[PDB]
Amino acid sequence: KSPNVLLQNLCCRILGRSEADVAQQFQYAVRVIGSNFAPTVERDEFLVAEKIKKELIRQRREADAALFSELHRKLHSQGVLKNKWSILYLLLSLSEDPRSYATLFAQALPRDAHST
Amino acid sequence: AAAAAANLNAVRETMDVLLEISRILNTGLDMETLSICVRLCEQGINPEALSSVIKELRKATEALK
Amino acid sequence: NLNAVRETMDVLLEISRILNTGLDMETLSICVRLCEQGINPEALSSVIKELRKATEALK
Amino acid sequence: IRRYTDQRSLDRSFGLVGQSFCAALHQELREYYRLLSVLHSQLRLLVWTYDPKIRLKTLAALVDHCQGRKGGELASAVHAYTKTGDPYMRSLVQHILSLVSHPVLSFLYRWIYDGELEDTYHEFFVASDPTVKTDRLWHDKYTLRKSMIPSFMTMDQSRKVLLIGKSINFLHQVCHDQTPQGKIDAAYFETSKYL
Amino acid sequence: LRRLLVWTYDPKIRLKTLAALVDHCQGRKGGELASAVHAYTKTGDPYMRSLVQHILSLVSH
Amino acid sequence: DDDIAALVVDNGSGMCKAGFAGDDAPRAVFPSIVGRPRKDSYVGDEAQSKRGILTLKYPIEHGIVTNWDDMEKIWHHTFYNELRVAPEEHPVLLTEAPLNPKANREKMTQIMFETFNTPAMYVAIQAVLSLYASGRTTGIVMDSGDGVTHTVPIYEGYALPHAILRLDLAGRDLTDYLMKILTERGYSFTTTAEREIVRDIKEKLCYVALDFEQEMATAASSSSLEKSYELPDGQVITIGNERFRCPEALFQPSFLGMESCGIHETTFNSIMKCDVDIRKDLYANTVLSGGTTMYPGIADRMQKEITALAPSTMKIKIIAPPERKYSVWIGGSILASLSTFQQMWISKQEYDESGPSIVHRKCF
Amino acid sequence: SITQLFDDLCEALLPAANRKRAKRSLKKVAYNALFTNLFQLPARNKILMLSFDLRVGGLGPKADRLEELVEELEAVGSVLDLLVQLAGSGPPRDYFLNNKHVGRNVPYSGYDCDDLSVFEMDVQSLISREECLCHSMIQETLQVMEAAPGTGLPTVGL
Amino acid sequence: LVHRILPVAASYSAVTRFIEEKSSFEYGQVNHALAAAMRTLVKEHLILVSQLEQLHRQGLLSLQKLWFYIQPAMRTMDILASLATSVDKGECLGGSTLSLLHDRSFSYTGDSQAQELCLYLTKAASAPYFEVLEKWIYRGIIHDPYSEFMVEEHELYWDQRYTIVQQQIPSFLQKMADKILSTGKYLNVVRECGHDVTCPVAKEIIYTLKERAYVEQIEKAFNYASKVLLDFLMEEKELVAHLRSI
Amino acid sequence: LVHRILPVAASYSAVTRFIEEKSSFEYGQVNHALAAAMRTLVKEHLILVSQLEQLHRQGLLSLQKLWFYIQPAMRTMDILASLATSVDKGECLGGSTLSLLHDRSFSYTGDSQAQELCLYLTKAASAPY
Amino acid sequence: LWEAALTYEASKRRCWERVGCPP
Repeated sequence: KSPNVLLQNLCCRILGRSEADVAQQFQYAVRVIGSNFAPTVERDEFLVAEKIKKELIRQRREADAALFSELHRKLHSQGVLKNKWSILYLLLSLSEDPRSYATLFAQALPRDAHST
Repeated sequence: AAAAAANLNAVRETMDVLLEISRILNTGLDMETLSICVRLCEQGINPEALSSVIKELRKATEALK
Repeated sequence: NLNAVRETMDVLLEISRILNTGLDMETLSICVRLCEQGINPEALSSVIKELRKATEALK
Repeated sequence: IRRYTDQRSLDRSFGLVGQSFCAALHQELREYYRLLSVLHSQLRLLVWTYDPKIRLKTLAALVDHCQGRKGGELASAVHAYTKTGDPYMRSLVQHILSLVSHPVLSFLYRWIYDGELEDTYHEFFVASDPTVKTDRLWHDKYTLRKSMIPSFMTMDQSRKVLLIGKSINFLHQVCHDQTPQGKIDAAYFETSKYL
Repeated sequence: LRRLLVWTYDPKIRLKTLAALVDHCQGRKGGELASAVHAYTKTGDPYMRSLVQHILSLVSH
Repeated sequence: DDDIAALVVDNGSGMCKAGFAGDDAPRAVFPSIVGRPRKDSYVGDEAQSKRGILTLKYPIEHGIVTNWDDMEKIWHHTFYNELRVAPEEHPVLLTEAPLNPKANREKMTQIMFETFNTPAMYVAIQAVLSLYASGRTTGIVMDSGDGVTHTVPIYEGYALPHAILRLDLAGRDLTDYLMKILTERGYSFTTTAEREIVRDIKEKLCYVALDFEQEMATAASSSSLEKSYELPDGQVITIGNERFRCPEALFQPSFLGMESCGIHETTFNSIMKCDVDIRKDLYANTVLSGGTTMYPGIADRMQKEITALAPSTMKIKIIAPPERKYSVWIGGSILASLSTFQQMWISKQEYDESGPSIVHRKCF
Repeated sequence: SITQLFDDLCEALLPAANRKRAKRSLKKVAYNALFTNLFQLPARNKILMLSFDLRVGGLGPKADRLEELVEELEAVGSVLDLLVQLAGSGPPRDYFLNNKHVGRNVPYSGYDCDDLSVFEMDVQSLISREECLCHSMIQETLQVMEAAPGTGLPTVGL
Repeated sequence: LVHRILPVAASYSAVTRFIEEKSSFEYGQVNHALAAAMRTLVKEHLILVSQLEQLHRQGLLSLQKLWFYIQPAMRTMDILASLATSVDKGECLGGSTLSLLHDRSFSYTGDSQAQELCLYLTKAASAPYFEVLEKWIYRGIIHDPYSEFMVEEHELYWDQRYTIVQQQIPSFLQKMADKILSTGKYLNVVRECGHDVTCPVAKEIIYTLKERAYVEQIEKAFNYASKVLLDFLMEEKELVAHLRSI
Repeated sequence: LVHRILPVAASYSAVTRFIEEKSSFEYGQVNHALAAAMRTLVKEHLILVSQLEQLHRQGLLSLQKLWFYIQPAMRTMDILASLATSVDKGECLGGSTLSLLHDRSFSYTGDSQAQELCLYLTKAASAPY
Repeated sequence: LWEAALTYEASKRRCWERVGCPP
């Protein structure tokens, strides 16, 4: 598939409507995703790994934090996920709890100190 | 063929391991929506853009609920 | 209507110039004047690409 | 050609039309330097240089003949070379004629409607008359200078427009109407109804 | 880039402006500092003016 | 053509049109007349001048052949005099009316192959060829000639015979109602030339209506629909009230006195009895036809009645050209010129192995 | 007259060569290809799919300009379906590319030089265009210094 | 062999003395495109000499091979040095030149080699002339500053304002020379009365041999010009009532 | 040949001193932004010099190519140098300097190259005024 | 395409002679 109709499928998934009932949200999606396509910051899978760890310590789950580390082992045993950093950074950003500073935690380096 | 169905095995496994990772972090995406997002992530795409659009669209299906 | 469709044709020129459409300026004026009578544009996409092949066959 | 187009670019008595004549000639000589780059890299060849011997012939024609002319005497000396039947020369002139016509048609927009031109050298047919406070301005403040009439206007064309250019400005400055052939006929109708 | 002289033209205007307030201000404590950096918001250079109206918004917290 | 050159003959009701394939105009057009002694069997000027000892007969009447000898006479005199070419190097395309019986068609191919001896031939419906000139391969055609009239559906190279609607109303009924409304007003008719000049007056000067209510409502308050005609024969007739009601007879059929259906109910009944799945695909481009366009203004009515007929989930994409009168002709001319169209042509070999009757099967 | 607008369409595409028998044959190809396809809001979405293909290669506000005009055209839909059919017909400067040396608002962004590397290609495209112009000038003259008579000359046919 | 190759060098020398003498406006504004299409054949000649230069640099050209290569263009360039040295002798303008160039599309009927070159030369010299013919036929003015058209305008009306100059008529318009003047005069006189000057047919006219698009267009304008004038007379400022009052 | 090239260099050498000096507090509030909006036209001059020298490193540049390249600059930089020295020569700061430019904005309005520099510079320079 | 094909079926028997997720 071309990427644009894949963004179209995504906007048909979250919303219950089709793309004959809305064209502003999908145009907003093509506005933001386009010209900011394909990662330009640090993309090691270790950096995002230490932040889902940070989250499961804060939820007081030590069994799930070590269950994850074996789910993290299986991704490395197979090795079929092409961008291991991105889809986990995405799932980390959409996290919510089941139930002062924070910029001194790990942040992906921006890479404007290097011409890329 | 066969080894391309063994590749289908190594993708059907990973699609369940991420499904465990999705529920322990309790993201709102079910397996169908996550299926669009993993194909997007294969092509190379900024999660800092995508999470903003998902947090935008989820803010418009609870505003038009 | 021809005052409005003359301006709607000049604004339709810009979006085909930055999209670099193969159609030139004069054929856009013919095809909008044809489309306003009412013709399926999905049939127009098949005539033009083969009519342009057949004129080069003379050359 | 280099001598003529360089001296007349610092001449301030050559007008705002001659500073456009010159601009056309500068842009043509840059493409002659393009040739001299390509030829220099390859280093009698009579054949190569006969095709510029015709282009240079026509350029020397336009430059040497139009010496000592400015205004609509220069928009009617370069509009003396699309009256012809040599289709190689008519196209060569139609990158110089377009440039020289634009200040002239700029002045004819400030003298078909609101506006005025006053400078030391008028490149237009109006000769405005400074320091006229009397009512004798009906045609006696804006004289029709026949020598700066360009070649695409006849006697009826250059005299109708001063009948439209005088009037509207007159309305503003006497009647207290004040404001801060494709075109000529409509403006004729309009300013006559205003008057 | 002809010794990168095209690329050392956007600063040394920033650096110059941040080399004048770092010279003009001396022993300025309190409102006498917000009346000696507010003589640089009167600059007619719109590049400089919006940089020091940014510095002063940081300063007077 | 490319291999063996085709020829196209459209025998209309008001005129005969003949010509060569790949010719925009017809090579020769002459009036529809066939002589007999009351000189003999002429098509053209002499037969029209000598109607004092010649019998005026027309070959095609309604879409049916009134006299078979008459049809052979106009066909023979058309091929030998207003073409003058050997038939052995030129196959000919013949024309017919829609929904023509199979026995007529078998006899037509048989008479052209034996009493005239063609190498190969074709017999064509007129309305489908008219549609082929407008570029589409599907559409509903409202065909009203000078004596022949049908509303024919056709979709993708095939017409449903159950839904081809044959229509009484034509140019025949037009001149009948012309003379009827003129004697009803009070006007003498005594000869052929008065019929001809009244038909010419409807062709040139007559307004073709759009409603009966609307133009009569504007004319009853003040007659601004009057058009002056000052004749040189010595006659002064001028009435604007009669000329907008004269072509009104298709709007409501009882204006003529005719039992048969009106035009809007005919196109309704044809699209209703044509397929449901093809209906919107038919409406994706509807086509104009009919020799009744000699005063333009029936075209607006055709677009208007087809807007009202079909359901508007789309702006009407109807093709409305001024090629409407000769659409049959140019259709035959453009199709027969092509080399691939020789695969739809019938040869002598097929006539010999399967009889003539396969003309009812191969083409319809 | 729709039947003539197809005859005018084959006139623009027919250049100098006849041109009155070619016009009749191209009038046929216009109709003959109309029924080949028949035998064998998602209107503005067709633009956004090309607006995506703009934004990936840079040139962001240009694509934002393309969407302002389809916004006023939908405030005519049959025209755009022909415009999207081709996106290329090509070969077989600005101060507002980067505002870092002038402007009003400028928080100090240090250096990247990735902006400068897509500013060096803004330069390198000019050096590749004004060189290929001169490559079609030396081609035009080496095709006349070298050949044998009879390649494309009409006077050798006399 | 040198004297076999040399008559080519003489038959380019009297081809350039046409180009640099019929680029003069005084010598003709119809002879400009006549000598602008004697410029294209000079380009073909120069291409021939240039191909020979590559052959010569690598030692592959000599007098025998040169003589083979220049032989198709020996007769072809002799035709130009015939028209050039007769058009130059005596001032030839407008239609008289185009008559001298419709006499060399009939002086050859055997090979047809020089007839086609003259056909191109006279179809290229008809291009400035046919624009003035697009003026006088479809309007009631003539605009030609060099005034070498077949109809001369006079500054002094029904037979004096326009007169056919009979030394300026071309041979393929000789049968239609009167119709041209008539068609223009009919529109010019109704143009004096305000009214429309424009003929609806006003397309570009083209010369063809043994076909026509120039025997037809004057008649397609005659059958508008002499009709609009009559209808103007008959229903505006009546000729029907005026004859009866006489 | 090099005598012919010297004027664009002379018309650059007298603009940069202006841009340094007339951006002080001692020179108006139009002159500030006037010299600061002549930095956007020093962009072009720096880029051209850099892009030519880098081709010269690779043997891909000679003097004939330079002399062919630089013809539009020889006009535009001359106009900007004249503007700098014309503001310099009189003691004008302010509305007097905006009348001197208002004269220049008509002295080219038909050339449509030597207008555009002034037509951008005038609207840029009088932001504080 | 890949998650369309992902929903394929496989046998209940697991190999005692292949290791590495035998299907």
